[PDB]
Amino acid sequence: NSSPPAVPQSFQVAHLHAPTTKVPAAYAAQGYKVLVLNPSVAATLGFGAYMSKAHGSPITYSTYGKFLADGGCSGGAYDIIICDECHSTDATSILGIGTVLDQAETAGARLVVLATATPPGSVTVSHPNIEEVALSTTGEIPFYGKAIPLEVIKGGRHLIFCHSKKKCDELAAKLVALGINAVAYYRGLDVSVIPTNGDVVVVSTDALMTGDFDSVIDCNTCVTQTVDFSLDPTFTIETTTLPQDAVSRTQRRGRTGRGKPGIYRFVAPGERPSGMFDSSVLCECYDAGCAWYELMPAETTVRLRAYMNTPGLPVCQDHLEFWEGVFTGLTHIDAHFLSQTKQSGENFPYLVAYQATVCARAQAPPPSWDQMWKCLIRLKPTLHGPTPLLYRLGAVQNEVTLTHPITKYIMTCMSADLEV
Amino acid sequence: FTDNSSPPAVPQSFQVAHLHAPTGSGKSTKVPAAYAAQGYKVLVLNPSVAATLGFGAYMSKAHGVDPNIRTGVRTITTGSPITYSTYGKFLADGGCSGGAYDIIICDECHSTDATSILGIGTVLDQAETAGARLVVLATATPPGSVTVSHPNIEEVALSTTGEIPFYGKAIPLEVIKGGRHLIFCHSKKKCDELAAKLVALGINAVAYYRGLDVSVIPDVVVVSTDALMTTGDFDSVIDCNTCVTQTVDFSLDPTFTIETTTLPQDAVSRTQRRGRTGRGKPGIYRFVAPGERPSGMFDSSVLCECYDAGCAWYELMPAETTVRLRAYMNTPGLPVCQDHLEFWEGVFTGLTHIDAHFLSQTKQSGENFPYLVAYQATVCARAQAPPPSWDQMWKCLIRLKPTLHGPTPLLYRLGAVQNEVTLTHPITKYIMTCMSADLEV
Ligand SMILES: C#Cc1cccc(Cn2cc(CC(=O)O)c3ccccc32)c1
Ligand SMILES: [Ca+2]
Ligand SMILES: [Ca+2]
Repeated sequence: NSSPPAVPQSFQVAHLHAPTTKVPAAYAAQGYKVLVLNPSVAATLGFGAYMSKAHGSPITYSTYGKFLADGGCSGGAYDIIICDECHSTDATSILGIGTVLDQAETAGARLVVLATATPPGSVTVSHPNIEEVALSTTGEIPFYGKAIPLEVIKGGRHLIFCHSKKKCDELAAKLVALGINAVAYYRGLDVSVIPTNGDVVVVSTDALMTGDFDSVIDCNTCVTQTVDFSLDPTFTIETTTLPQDAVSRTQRRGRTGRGKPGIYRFVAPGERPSGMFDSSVLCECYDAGCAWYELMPAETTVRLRAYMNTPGLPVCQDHLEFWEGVFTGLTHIDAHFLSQTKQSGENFPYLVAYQATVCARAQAPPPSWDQMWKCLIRLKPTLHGPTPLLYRLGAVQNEVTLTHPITKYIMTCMSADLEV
Repeated sequence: FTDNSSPPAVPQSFQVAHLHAPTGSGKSTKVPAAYAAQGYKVLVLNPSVAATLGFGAYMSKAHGVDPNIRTGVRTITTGSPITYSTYGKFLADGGCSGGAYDIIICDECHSTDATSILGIGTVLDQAETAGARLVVLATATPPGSVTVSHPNIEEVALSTTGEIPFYGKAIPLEVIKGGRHLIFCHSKKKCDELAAKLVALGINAVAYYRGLDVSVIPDVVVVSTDALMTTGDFDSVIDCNTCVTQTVDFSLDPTFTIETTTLPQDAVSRTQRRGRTGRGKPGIYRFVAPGERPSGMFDSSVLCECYDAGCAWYELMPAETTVRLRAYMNTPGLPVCQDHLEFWEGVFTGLTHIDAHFLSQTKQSGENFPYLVAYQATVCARAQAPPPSWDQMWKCLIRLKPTLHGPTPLLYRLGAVQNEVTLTHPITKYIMTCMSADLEV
């Protein structure tokens, strides 16, 4: 829907399909208490005040993460809850939105607005300020099957997106050897980008989020987390390289043509339509419900079910029964290990710590000694033998045994809860 | 590349045009007729054999125009300026033969079966050289499309309250007897669980999947997969909203696996299942899930199939297939996939000296990857080793008795593997090297 919903007389959930702050102000004029939720409340530009800044109330600005950590809706705090950027498919956004949908009516809200500039099926649209030119096979620098001519990046400031750190390092090196002032950027860095202007080409992943560029060169692919039901013995959380989607393409292209005209150069003309996410995100939600939010798996199900019963939101395979059953069987986790995996910012702190629990309780070693398995560096009492492998969270370098009862439990959940 | 809601005028020099229009608006009939009327010769390409034959028959009856009809099974030549062909038959004919057509309409250009992708890629690569003035990429559902409401169809979410356990939800008995009803499941099997557990009921209901053809009453409830094509009166449709699709897994055990996966349905699927009601008589649509994948992506396994058919049916060197597929991928406004052209070209280029007779058989069998099947069977026979299983797939080896000594030299996984295997065959190692060479991160 193109325009802001009128407040209904009984509770309803509406959609606001915006174009690319004013809408909350309106409801607040009508005397309504408004909660706005975003992934983050830092300024969109990356520069500016926080959205939560006072004197700029009947309008509260928070995040899905804080909302979840606060425990959801309070029993009568708001009339209207705005779930902004409701296309976001990170775990926190999905669980937080699911929670709003499940709780808002009971907490006495009259309206939930699911707002986004990018609803399901959206595609990138032409930008008036940005000329788009396909890469050809001609040029000195090989780039994902096409080529970059040295001329279009010699002099000026340019941004090149690659899908991985390695390709970034690799590409930067070839440019440096041809005289280009090339800086590689990825997570684990900052500052190395020459701000003074002066010629540069930044070769980056999507870690970058401030200065401005004459052109953007896009590989048009991105790395994503996926779950594989691989039966070796159970499932695997891994990464796939996929074609980018419309938000990614729009976001990357958007680093140029701010003010002055810009150029966007691409490897592929197309994108994935926005609007699906992977079952591994569901797994993340249950993990986070158990590790962070003191949510029983069934309480997590209720919130996620509310999500999936709601039309116009990103879609995913219905694996709630499966994942709820998996985490239900993961009992007697070692509390110390969980603290440690939480503390270190592991992706699946509950799963990592639970695998650790099973290792230590059977005095067996981790699937590896990658720093994921850090909490177990009691390496010598442990070292003895095959790993009781529950599931694959990374590459395995130890000998394994597939016979632990938890392993059989998960396999049984797989055969029973996953559709044929 | 130009975007159109109506038939683009024939330009003076070559042009690729996109036609996004309701498919009742005679994309396949009114549009080529209007071009013919202007003096052009027009080729109309469709994925379906039945559709191609059906446009010919509609033009004859409704307009007394007898088009040329070209399909695998059946070829008719009247000399009409209108030709209807399947993409597959178009490819068998060598693609664009010089000077034959002024206008080529790639109808249902959203289609992602192999014949459409290789066929459209071939048109985009060859048309201008062959003297065509215009290529029209025609679909009702371009990339990114979502289902829109149907004026004649009321849509009602299924609740969990009901006598009928249906994909985590419930069908209340009251909404399906009497009247005429169609129910979509995703596999053969649960077309039964639903069917059987349905005359503890009252029925007239029966389950169609692949092997049946027509048992349908024209008071009923039909429970079927997608194989029932778009017949006979329904007051309602009820949709499990999931589908089975083919995918490739780079499983490194030793190489890759062709397998299937259950996914949320996409929009072309939803619209189409829903479409079998509200055909004049207003209909009700009941769904398990309010959501759908937007249309416009396909799996790398379809690329594999293109190269496979290129070698098996169309005598295309893998490098030739690549050129056609590259033209598809370089063209804006089409379904996208992972860029695995180098990898699959590489794979098939290494597969030499296939047993011609094994290939003949897998082709006549209608197996899915006749080339890959016949090739695995080729290396089995030459190593005197048995097939990966004794599935119907491997029946060209059905004079087994000498070729059983030990392990299967496994090149790739096309199904379940029941025999013991070895992983050291040079062709296996070759594929493994191509994986390192051409697949990312
Ligand atoms: C790409 C591709 C591909 C995939 C499967 C089967 C086929 C074979 N195939 C299909 C058709 C379509 C048809 O039967 O008309 C065809 C026509 C002539 C020769 C071969 C034909 C091609
Ligand atoms: Ca798999
Ligand atoms: Ca796998």
